Amino acid sequence: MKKIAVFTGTRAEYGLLYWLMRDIQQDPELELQILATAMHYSPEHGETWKTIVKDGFEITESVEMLLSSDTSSAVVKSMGVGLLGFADALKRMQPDVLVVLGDRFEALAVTQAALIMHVPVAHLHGGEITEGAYDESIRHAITKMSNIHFAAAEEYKKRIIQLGEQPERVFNVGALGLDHIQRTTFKSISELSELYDFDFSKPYFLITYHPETNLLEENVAPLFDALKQINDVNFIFSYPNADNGNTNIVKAMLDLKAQLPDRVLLVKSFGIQNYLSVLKNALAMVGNSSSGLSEAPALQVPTVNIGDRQKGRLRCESILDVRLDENEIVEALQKAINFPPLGLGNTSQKIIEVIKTTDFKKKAPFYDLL
Amino acid sequence: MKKIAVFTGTRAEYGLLYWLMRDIQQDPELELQILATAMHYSPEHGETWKTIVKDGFEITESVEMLLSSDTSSAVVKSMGVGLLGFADALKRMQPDVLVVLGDRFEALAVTQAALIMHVPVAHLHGGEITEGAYDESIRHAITKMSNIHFAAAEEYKKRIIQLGEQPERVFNVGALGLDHIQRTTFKSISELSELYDFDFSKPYFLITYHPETNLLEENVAPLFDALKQINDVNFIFSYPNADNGNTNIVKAMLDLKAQLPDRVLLVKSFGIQNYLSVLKNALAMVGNSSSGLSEAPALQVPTVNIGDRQKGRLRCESILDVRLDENEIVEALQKAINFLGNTSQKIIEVIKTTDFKKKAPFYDLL
Amino acid sequence: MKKIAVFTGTRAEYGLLYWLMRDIQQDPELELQILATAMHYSPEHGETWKTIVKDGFEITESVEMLLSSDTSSAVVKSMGVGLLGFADALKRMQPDVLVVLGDRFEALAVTQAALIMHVPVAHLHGGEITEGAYDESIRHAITKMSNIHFAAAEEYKKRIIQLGEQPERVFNVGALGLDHIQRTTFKSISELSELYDFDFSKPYFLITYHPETNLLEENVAPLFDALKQINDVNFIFSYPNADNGNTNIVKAMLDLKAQLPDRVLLVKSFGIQNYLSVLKNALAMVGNSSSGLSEAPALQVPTVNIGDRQKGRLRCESILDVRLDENEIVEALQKAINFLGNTSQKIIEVIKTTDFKKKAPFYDLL
Amino acid sequence: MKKIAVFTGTRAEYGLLYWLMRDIQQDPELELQILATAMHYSPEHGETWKTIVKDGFEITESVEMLLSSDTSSAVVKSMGVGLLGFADALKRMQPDVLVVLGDRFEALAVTQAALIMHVPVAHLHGGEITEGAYDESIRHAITKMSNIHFAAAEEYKKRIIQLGEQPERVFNVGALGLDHIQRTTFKSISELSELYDFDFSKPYFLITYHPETNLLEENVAPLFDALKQINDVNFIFSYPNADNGNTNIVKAMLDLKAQLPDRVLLVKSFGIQNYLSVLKNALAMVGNSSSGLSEAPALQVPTVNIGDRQKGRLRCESILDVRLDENEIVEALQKAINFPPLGLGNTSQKIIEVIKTTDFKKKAPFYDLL
Ligand SMILES: O=c1ccn([C@@H]2O[C@H](COP(=O)(O)OP(=O)(O)O)[C@@H](O)[C@H]2O)c(=O)[nH]1
Repeated sequence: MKKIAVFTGTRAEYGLLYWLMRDIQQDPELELQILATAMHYSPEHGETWKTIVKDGFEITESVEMLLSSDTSSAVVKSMGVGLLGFADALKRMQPDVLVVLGDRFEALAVTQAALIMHVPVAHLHGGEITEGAYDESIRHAITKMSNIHFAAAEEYKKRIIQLGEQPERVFNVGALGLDHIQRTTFKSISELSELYDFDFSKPYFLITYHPETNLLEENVAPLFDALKQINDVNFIFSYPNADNGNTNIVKAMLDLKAQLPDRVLLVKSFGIQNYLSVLKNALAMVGNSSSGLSEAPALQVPTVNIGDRQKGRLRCESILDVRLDENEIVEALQKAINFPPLGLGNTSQKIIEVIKTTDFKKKAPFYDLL
Repeated sequence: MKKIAVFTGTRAEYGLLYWLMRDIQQDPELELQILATAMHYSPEHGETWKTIVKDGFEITESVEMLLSSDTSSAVVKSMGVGLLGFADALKRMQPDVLVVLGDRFEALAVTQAALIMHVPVAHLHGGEITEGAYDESIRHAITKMSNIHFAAAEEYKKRIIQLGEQPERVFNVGALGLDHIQRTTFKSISELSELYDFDFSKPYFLITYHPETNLLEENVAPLFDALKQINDVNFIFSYPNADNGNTNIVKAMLDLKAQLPDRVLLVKSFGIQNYLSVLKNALAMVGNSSSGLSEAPALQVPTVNIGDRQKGRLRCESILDVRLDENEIVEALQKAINFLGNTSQKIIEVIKTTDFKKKAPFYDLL
Repeated sequence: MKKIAVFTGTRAEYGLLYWLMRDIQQDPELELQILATAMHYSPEHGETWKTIVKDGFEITESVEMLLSSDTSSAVVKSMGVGLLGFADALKRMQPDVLVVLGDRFEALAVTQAALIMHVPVAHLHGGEITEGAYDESIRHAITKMSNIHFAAAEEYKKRIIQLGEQPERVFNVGALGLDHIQRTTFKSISELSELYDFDFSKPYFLITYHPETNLLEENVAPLFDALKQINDVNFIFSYPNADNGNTNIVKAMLDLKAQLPDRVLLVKSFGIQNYLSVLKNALAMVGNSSSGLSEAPALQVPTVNIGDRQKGRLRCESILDVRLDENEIVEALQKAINFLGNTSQKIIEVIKTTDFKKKAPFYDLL
Repeated sequence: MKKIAVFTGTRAEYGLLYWLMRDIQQDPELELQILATAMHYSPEHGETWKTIVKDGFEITESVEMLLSSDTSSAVVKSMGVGLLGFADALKRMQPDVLVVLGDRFEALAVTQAALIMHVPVAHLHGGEITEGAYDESIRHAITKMSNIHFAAAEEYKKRIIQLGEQPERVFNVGALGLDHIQRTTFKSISELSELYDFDFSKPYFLITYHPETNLLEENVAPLFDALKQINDVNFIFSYPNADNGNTNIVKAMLDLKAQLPDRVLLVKSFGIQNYLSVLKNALAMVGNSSSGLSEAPALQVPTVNIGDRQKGRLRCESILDVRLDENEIVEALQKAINFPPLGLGNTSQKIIEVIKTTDFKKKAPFYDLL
């Protein structure tokens, strides 16, 4: 009975890890532990740890750590509190394996805590290329302190190889989140249209434009005016998150809903099942969400990628890359109406297979390229 | 006038950094800051911040962080305390750059603290390999969180470039500590003998064994049982570092000193000037310290390197690699009985000539 | 020149401390230090350190400490972070005396920090009773860890003395905040309606309800239901403090605002110049704030005190004490609708003329 | 099934709490929890938590917290780490009652943490008066944040009452440690004499001189010189603690035994059973230990109390108080060869009875003496 502890710090990342947690919980050979921390205990986001409990899981250890502040100094302090909690948490849990996904600073903290305390780390989504002040550097740092690696694609795996990891410790298992695509029973057009009292049979664009944190120059107009110049198609939207530019986007939306209440639908939180059901019958996922570069291509729905929020990500034919001016965009919406590396969506079982069949208690020797 | 903050957590790496700090202090165009932490403030390690103060330096910020408990969890908690201190300390120094040397856990904490607070990192001694310690993965992680890199060898520069760093941000400047070999005055036999009240005239070994942190269970007895079998040779010890597993080594040391008080000298921290003076006159550098892979060959003194804490670093014919095994260690000890220096200015130059306030993009290999 | 560090964690007690801080700043024989922390650096409480800076004060040391999680365990952790910051902040200010006012948990953290580090403490507003909050036991613990005490009334001085404090170390100097009533210029209703874009020309309750921390389960619905039942009256709010249980109050405030948007004004932080101006022209001070037991009766403004958070403090004639009950809050609201300045000088004189570096022995009642 | 969590931070304090811990563990109505922290995880003192486990107890929660430093700043930091660990520790234990003894700063930290988290505190040894930089202030602060109080004597109980505690929340139950006296089966002189290869039939003084911390470096001769002046009498010693100035004492001892290799006995650690067995047949407990003001009087063995280390405690007929003057000492030893408030030693059972029969979930209203 191997103890596999899954680390989770945010609602979205937990949504990525959901099916792996479910599979471990279902498997009688593997005991699932959970270490929930960071934004799961922020009132800002509604204490999303309760969601973990409502989906049927038991939080083994909880570490509140986030300071109530927007300074970087307070992020360092939050990381210190995180380390102090993770010391006793891992001390009590004694996991056989710790699962860490992504590149957030709390994941770096728990990764180094596991390194010092000899808890082998399985890192998910290593070797990728993103944007930000430091998210990528942190991602590679987490890679170097992890014992086994589950990359979402072959080039990510090979960049992990270049990072010094031995090839027998890196596995291309696809993107874990896409398991939802494989395991969702989708809602029909009828069901979506009666649950939201809005007709989905008429063609619709689905959009999630999240605030570009560094792009302070967030003129919101260049796209939605471009949605007024394209007719015949409805606009269904869900709401952005909590960054710097949240309101200036949200009202850009709501006035293009006040202007045409008979072409626009506003959904606060979709839920992964209804979200994928809405995206499934779309002519385009447009915006800068990561769903545009994974879930939309896996559903054979084209995506028109606006801005550089998703720069560095694997591109595919369904991706149509554009900026935030009006011209170049509409050719891309039409270019959606006129017509994969990340895998199919069985990532959880591949990960479990590797964990059951591979010894990785020790960090393998550094791998030098000839 | 740019603010060059230098991080130091042990007497060791402080001695490695001495000439960079002194040359930055000397340069009127650069303002030296100092962030001293960790072993510099533990009395079980000598309270070596006093040495920093005695050498004319001003400690800008001090951060006490080491928990006394000798466990890995207490190391992690020590790192958390460190982070909590570095948040304010860095918040206040507002350095133009942070210089970090090495691969220890406090260096990891301060490096991620600087990265999150957008303070560029100049990392020294990256691209090296020490498989037996978790300092290995820590070292590569610090490399990935650093903006500019100063390697001590071409092999290490190559490994740093392989880690995805842009080659225009990696420089081969040699070992900063070896500058001492040219710039620091050494002490004679009688000076050491008088200030340490120990007869350095009789042949001795210089011994420094730190816990090999990737060892599941670490029984250091084969080393000490080894040294007893050598006759007519004295034993001079430096204390192990603050990594978890060091109190066992300390106990074995006080045991050996308790048995042979006329032949064993226990020094918590030497002086690095005094340490290089003692090392030069030693029959051998014995243990698993990095000084056996750099300072000892540069002073033409053999190395009895024990275990895997140094596995991966460059070798030379004066390096006797043995396992923590009594027979191998004694054989290597008897075998040990019977048989261009401008790094600081290169680094300072590169720091004044190069813009590295942003992490360059990941460098894929063609 | 003697160093007087003043501790401040909320905009409230900063306002109460203003004239002491300013008069220390004006005395050339006293150097003013400031240790600001807690709610001053949380965006959910207005980031009220900017008010400290705008009033011409220099923040000698800032320590962010508040965790965003709204639990009692997160409050404990916040006290831990506070301690870890106060260690270095006090290590560096090296103050001759630390002035702490009140009974909040951050005041407990800093008071024990100064006690351990041998910084004598001048405690303000000890000897008072607020049974409904854990600030009660906190306050008396701060009293027993303080070297000199400045009470607000004779009964409070008496209770401080019963706590074992030497009578020669306890002074009834009055309430420092009430110095504002004598020394601060108030704002007119025209200006108050200008800067907040809200017509103060119309009758309004000023409401401030903090979490009663000794309540097992706290539902603030009766207060808001009672406020809804009042017609032709506006509702102006300040936000609850950082004590655990405040985000439910915030939720109820945003709910009442989304229900009655034209009659509800939500202000995270006023200016205390602005807050005393708003309280002066308010119909009633509604809630459980301590201003209802001091500033509001001083300004001849009736107060509807709810619950036991203020239970024990001296009661004026204009004090309507109701339970967290819809009926009595309605009754007190309608009934409300239907009808000196030298403390800073005294405290400064005592601090300048009295030795209190060492805690006097326990005073047994003879 | 009440959950009673006993807090412990030092080996000696655990030795005081031992019999209450034993009684709670044996009592089927009460679940015993243990929160071990502070000096139990200091290598300086040998990791005394192992002692707790070896005596048969289970450590429910452990919090490493002590910084490796002699500064007061590092004590404040250690207190912060303590708070951060106690938050999650109490979060997990959810004790019905937390028992806190003494006046150490870690006990103040856990007491205020319990206060914030609504864990009722039973405080032991409140209302006493000692000499220290701040230990008494901390003791009274712990009293003010505790819900029920178990004083060692009537005057302590009454000072707790003066501190504002309601009389129905303060109970004089005697000194907990003296329960050892009631429950020890003593070693005979024979057994002691072969166990230590030293003859106990010859009259012997028992001495524990601890370095008076405020008496930074002590002139120890005024005492030892007074012990060479007494002949026909042996001198048995145990070793002092680990403070600032002990070593010149340990060599003052080792040198007044190296002079008389056949009249002095030096024991590093006695153990409570052998210690009380030695003290029972002693001529006097002389020195400045706390055993001189509790265990020695309870065994009807006179005490020669030197210095001000025990200033403030209850004195009794058995106590003969003496400065560190050599003459003034010698008359006191003679008068020791010439010829209680803290109770008999059933404190644990009285405490347990009170806990079983009293509700103290809430802090009682402040008690004003009219
Ligand atoms: O008690 C000591 C122990 C070591 N060092 C220094 O440590 C350096 C290298 O040895 P160390 O083992 O500390 O470094 P590491 O092996 O961890 O890299 C040398 O320059 C010494 O000057 C010292 O000065 N005093």
